[PDB]
Amino acid sequence: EGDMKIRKTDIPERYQELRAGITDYGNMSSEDQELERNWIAEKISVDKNFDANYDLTEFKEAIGNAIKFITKENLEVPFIYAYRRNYISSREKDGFLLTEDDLWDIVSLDIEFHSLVNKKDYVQRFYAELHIDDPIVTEYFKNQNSLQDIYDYLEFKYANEINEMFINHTPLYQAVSDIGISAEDVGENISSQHQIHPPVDHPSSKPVEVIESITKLAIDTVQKYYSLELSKNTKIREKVRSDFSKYYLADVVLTAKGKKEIQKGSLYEDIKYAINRTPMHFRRDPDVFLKMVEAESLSVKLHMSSQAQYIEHLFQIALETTNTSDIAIEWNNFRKLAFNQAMDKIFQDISQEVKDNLTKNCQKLVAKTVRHKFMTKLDQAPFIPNVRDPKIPKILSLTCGQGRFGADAIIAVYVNRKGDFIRDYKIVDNPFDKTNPEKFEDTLDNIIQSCQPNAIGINGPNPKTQKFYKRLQEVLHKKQIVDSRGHTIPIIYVEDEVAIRYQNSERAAQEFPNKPPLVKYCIALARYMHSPLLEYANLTSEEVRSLSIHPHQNLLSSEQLSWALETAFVDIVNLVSVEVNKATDNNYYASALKYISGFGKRKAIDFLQSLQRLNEPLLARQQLITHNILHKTIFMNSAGFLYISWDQLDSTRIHPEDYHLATKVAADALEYDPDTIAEKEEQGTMSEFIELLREDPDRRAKLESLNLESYAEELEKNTGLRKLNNLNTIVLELLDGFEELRNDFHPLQGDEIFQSLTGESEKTFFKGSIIPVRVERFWHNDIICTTNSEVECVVNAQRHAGAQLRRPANEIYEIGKTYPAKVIYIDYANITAEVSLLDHDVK
Repeated sequence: EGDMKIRKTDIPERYQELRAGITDYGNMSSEDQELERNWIAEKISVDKNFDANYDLTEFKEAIGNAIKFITKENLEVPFIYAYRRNYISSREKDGFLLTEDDLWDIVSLDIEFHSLVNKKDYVQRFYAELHIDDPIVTEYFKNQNSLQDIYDYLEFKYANEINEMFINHTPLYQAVSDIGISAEDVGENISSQHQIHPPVDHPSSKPVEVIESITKLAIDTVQKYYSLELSKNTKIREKVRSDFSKYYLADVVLTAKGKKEIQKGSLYEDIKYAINRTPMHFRRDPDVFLKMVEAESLSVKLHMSSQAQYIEHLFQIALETTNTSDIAIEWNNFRKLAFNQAMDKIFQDISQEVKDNLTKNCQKLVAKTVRHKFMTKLDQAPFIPNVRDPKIPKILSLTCGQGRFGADAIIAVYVNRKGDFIRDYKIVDNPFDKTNPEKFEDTLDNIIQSCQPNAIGINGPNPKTQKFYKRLQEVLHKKQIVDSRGHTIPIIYVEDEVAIRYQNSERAAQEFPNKPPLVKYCIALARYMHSPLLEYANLTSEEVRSLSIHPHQNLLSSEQLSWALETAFVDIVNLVSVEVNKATDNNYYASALKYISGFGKRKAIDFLQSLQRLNEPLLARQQLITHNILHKTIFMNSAGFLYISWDQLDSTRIHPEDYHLATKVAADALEYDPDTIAEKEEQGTMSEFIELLREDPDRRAKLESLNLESYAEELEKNTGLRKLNNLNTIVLELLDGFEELRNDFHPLQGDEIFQSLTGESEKTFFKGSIIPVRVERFWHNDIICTTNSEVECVVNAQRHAGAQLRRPANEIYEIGKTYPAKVIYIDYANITAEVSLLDHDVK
């Protein structure tokens, strides 16, 4: 029972899921909070690339503002970006703005900072429990990844003392002493680089002798445990750390099978022997590193700029017998060996640390690009035909299946404006039937007259789908089926990456128990044209993670991928909004609910359930509180993303807290006297101004004439609020509540069509590539052939070395043989390319 705690708690669901591993989230010290504002500010300034002169004060203040909004006020990114833009951007035009990417970044870093503080507090509380006064560690929590090292140090040095802390809650060493310098002192030596503790040599006895006072099975052990003790010193490890994380390089080493895979043909023809690099190179191309990691499942070695020399150099700074006696020499050899063993070990650890941390760093860049690639998918407004009369289209979606025009039949589905499946069709007439061709025409026609669709969508497995498409246009023209404008109804290819997932899905078997796969496939296509957002939003987790979004996406950890996707969803889902009433009555449509700011997978259910008990439709937004449905904050996060189609302002992107402001702009737009306005205002009848502005036939001209720059200034000058952006989106909404703000729908065009039906990667069949082509039909002089991927390629009558030796081209080449040739024009739209077979273009 953790779900009741989430359903009840008045906090955004996503925040509860993030802070789940964080003890005492609220109570944080002052200092820690102070450091966090500055630390996050750093993590962002980077990508902003500011001038060395640039004064960061206003920028860091904006970061502070963002952190207040997230961590104390529990507002989510969408709310901050929609209704608080002026508190996270620079006052002066074009200074800085925290983009939405940035705000999600800030969320992540905050959680991360709290975790760190938890670990720090945990260790420091752990140390107080050892009632031991260790000078190293006490200095540590005064003066200042490193946490793990001190902790490891306590578990080593005070082992017994801790072994006893737990029970409570639930002579060889002389030789070490004879070395003339303690492990701790070496640490303190390095922080000064001068060597304030010179080692003292043994007074008389040699190394070997102090041993005899009790063979090689006893000299090894001492050296091993002294090596061990030396490698745990925090000061030393600290030194090596960081000097390594900046002055390191990358060495890639091939393996047994790693030398066969390459062959200069794979995409590693430029990292197969990469040696000696820098953090910059991977700053520039962070994918490069991940590639390596895929290839390895070669390997990846991180070396230092000069390791052999650095270690050698360490002796010049510390452990250095200036004395010329034999004894010092002997003692010194022991020390050098012990030291090298220890230092190798340290390097083996820090290499691994810096590698781990570089890996995570590249993963971070890739999560980002993945989120945008996916976001551009989500950010497609419903396809609208002609554009001159925005109207949601009735859809007829067709598929040519495997494309056997005399065996697979043509499948058609009809979907209406509301998105409803009305019926399906099985056209059995062969479109390219010799006698008669018209049979397949009148039936396609009948179906179009019975349905009157406004758009046609198609797609299929192979290039036969093309032939189908050409045909459909010829039928649309021969039969003269136009719109309102008189233009032939548009046919568009429709991204089908989701339809593929729906036809073989449980969600499909339940929705349509007795329709066949290809029908489920076309119903999808239609549904995609109506709302690409909702298609993605209706896949299962498995299904959403299985889309091919970015080639390097499989390089992310599940957590990172889950994150990239979810934030993209929240962004577009709140941009478009949700009709309460429409979600509470349509489960497909209520699928977008779980991503609205404040809500999650669990809150969405509970919310819909509250609405169903009401047994009547929701009227004003305000009723969300009166009826005891949402609490203060969850109501604040979600108020302006939940609308009621049509208190008239509940159908705009204007947030409730700004209503009283909205009515104030209307009164001034119309130029009402201040006496009249104040009068209505005392009464509490300001809303009336909205009606008066709605009636006025000149309404647009009066809004557009308000100077928002002048206006926001006066507002702030009187109330201490920054609402410029707010007023701006208000006026836009008063002109027209909830306009479509997604980018246009993007129908597959040329290269994408090609890439769809052919399945040929753009990096696999490109302009100027050599592709083996199998002659097929000849021509007076042109040679028609095909490739191995079902693409019809025409070799020009003048590109096959026919007119170079005169005489027909038939006699030269063999029907069906294969010949290497270089492609030269590709007609992506018509799945064909003109290719040249000349020796000069094959060499």
